[PDB]
Amino acid sequence: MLIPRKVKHRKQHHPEQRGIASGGTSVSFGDYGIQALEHAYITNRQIESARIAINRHIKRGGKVWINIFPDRPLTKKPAETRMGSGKGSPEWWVANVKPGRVLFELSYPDEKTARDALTRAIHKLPIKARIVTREE
Amino acid sequence: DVRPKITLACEVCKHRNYITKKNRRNDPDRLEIKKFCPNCGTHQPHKES
Amino acid sequence: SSSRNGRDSAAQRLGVKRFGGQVVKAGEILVRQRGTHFHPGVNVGRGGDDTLFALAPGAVEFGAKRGRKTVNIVPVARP
Amino acid sequence: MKTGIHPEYVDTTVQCGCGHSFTTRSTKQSGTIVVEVCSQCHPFYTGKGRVARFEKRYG
Amino acid sequence: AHKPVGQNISEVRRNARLRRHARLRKKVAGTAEVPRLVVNRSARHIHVQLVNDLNGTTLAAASSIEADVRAIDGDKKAHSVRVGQLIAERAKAAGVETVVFDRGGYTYGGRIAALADAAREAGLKF
Amino acid sequence: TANIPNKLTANVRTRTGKGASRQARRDGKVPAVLYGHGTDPQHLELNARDFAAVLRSHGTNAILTLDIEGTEQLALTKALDVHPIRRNIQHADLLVVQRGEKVTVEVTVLVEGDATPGTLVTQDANTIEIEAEALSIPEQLTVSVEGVEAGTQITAGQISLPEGVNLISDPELLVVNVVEAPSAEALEEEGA
RNA sequence: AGGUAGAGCUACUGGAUGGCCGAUGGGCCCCACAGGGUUACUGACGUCAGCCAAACUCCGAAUGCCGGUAAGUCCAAGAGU
RNA sequence: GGUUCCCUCAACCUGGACGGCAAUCAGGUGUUGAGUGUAAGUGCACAAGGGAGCUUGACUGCGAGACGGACAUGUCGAGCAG
RNA sequence: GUUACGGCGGUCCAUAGCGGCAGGGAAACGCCCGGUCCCAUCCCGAACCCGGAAGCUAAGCCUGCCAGCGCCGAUGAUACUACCCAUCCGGGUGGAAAAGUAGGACACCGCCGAACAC
Ligand SMILES: [Zn+2]
Repeated sequence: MLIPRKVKHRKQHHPEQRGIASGGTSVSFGDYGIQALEHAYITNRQIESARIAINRHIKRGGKVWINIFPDRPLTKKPAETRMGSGKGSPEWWVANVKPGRVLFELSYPDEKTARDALTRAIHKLPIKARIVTREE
Repeated sequence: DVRPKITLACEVCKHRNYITKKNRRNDPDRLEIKKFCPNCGTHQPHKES
Repeated sequence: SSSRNGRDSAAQRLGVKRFGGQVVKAGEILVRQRGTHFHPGVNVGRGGDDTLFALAPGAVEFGAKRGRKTVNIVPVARP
Repeated sequence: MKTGIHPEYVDTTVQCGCGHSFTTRSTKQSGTIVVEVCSQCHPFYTGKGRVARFEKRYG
Repeated sequence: AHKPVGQNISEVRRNARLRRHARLRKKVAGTAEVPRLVVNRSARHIHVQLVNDLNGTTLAAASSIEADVRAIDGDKKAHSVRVGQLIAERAKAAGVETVVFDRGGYTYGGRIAALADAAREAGLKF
Repeated sequence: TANIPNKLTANVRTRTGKGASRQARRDGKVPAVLYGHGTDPQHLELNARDFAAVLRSHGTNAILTLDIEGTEQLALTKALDVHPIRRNIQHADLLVVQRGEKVTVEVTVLVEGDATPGTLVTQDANTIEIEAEALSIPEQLTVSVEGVEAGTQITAGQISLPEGVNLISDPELLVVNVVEAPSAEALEEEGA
């Protein structure tokens, strides 16, 4: 699972979920990609579950790129306690995704398997998404 | 007290004019310094008490 | 469990007291600041804690001199 | 050049066993000194009692 | 070909003097009532000016380039005294009574001090 | 390469802003700007469906011929503003050109051919810069990967260019990278 | 006069994806030491492309606030001090 | 601490007995990435940073005009005389 | 009045900087010669200071041309936003960026002084 080596500040405010993506909205490395259509926090566990779904489908050949990193932490206070007395300890790492952002990428010789492999991964993410190509 | 309070008295009229602090480990001796004395009306040598 | 935070200090009310165009007397405080974000100009002096005060009556004017922000006092003319 | 801090400096004279002589200034108080090898004497520059005993007892 | 590697001594000397002349000017400045006396010293001559910094204009000026100063039979210090007296004549003619000495970024003493002391007894007070 | 310029009708806008541009797009139009060596920009409007037809077939760097209320002008497409989501054309920068003039243009490179079966072809640089005549810009550039073996770098200096076309970008751009096809064990260690 | 919204990063402090070149290292052979390559290898610095931040900023609004000025309301706001 | 005068770092490259990544020497690039007694912030290369000579204003009587403020507190200050 | 000339200053202090090529020594600005005298080195006449004029424009400085690196930078469009419509989408009036593009740019101005001329 993707985890940053270190962060200056361990307890942070929630990332804002307004607006569309400014950068990262085009496919740069591979030939096919997955473009988001909704706001969400993509946890580092849904990325691992979504890039193993691509690996199983294409088997041997091809390359996969992950363009988003789970940097920003979210806290969770101990169970069954009243409100107050501090802020909870961090538990999971998320990535702030806005509509238009391209999440994954793939290079594979044939198209039918490539579009099927990327569909297997949209079903693991908590948002709607679509498959985009390098062409205009 | 490392830095105790000390009082500087004029040599001539012996009036106590000023009070300050000095480190008694760095400066084990009585501080000697020239300061203005209102009674004498001029700058006179002052010494710690 | 508890929190080890919870301290703070009183707000020091810094900022600019007289803005551009205001007519001031002599010795009147213009800017309260920590460093020299603004530098003294003509007829303006710097206090002990980097306060800027007027050295002569006039109207405040902000300028720049070699990339340095300065505060100047211009002598409004008698009727 | 400060006055009372530098070592006392003397015009000297250098003599070598080959007859080559100099005239330089050094810190030697005598004003002269003898050297057993100089620029002209040394084989490395020119390219050319223990060893005297080899030719003495044996020859 | 040829290509110099470092900085000449003249280049180092020039920037170092202007470095320590702008440090001087953070205090002294010229006014119409109290103009600034600026001195430029070289290995051959010495120049003075009387500058009003509000307008950036020169009030009076004297120099050793003049033929009268060249007639002096003394050494360089003798030329400074002549120049120092010629600036008190022209400044007081223009209506100037008090000045401030801008030593130009040179050490005060020798040719600079001889010029100042010659202009002090000649009428200019500073 | 000689390209017959595409004729497009342009109207000079009466009102500009963000309220007038949104209304223009609601009527199947696109705002445009015509600057260049004329040195006085013209604010135009273009048909949305006719502009998209020209870009679809003749590429992004299409040469145009605008009829600005009875005056003929030769123009070149310089830039486009495309919505990330709705995938529109929100704007278009147009540069005036004349025949016999050299312009700097980015054209696309295509990878055709099948290499050794145990290799994966990865294209690093999508486009490269050239310097061609105003009416002689190639629509696309092609490279061939046929029998290319193992790890080779196909560089931007080895692209075959037509006559009158000069490479502008440095000749050390890695355009196409052919490498050994990753195995199943090499897939599971990439991105963990 | 700011430094938020936005945006930007070879403009600083940190996070961080994929290429290219490659000192350092596991080493193997250079018979032992110095002695060059060798390797699905470990890869600093650099460089090409795409990114992120309340306690990042080369930048940077709209409003709000301070002052001047010309009017408006003016048998009233039933104002301000 | 006061004043007067002078100076420019950190990092990297190259050459040097012990000596190496790093001690002291030398040449070059280097505009602030070093440093500022002590946290952080605003500043400081014009230096507020580095070095040296003299010295006690780390004063006496005062203080126009202001900042901030429930009140009591708190803060800045040109200038006059000894 | 002219000048490939010397100083003192400016400008919302790089449109002025870095780098490259080619040129100048009339007076000045410099390197340069020397340490007897005022003065100086935490050692060193290298630097500060003084007394000079054998040599040279090789450097500093000055002049002309280059858009490679830095720097400035529109119009239009977008992000954002005050107020107002809008029953969970969104829109109207006003303001309006950052980035990018066309381009600009190898500074401009003021006061003294020199040599030549009048
Ligand atoms: Zn007394």
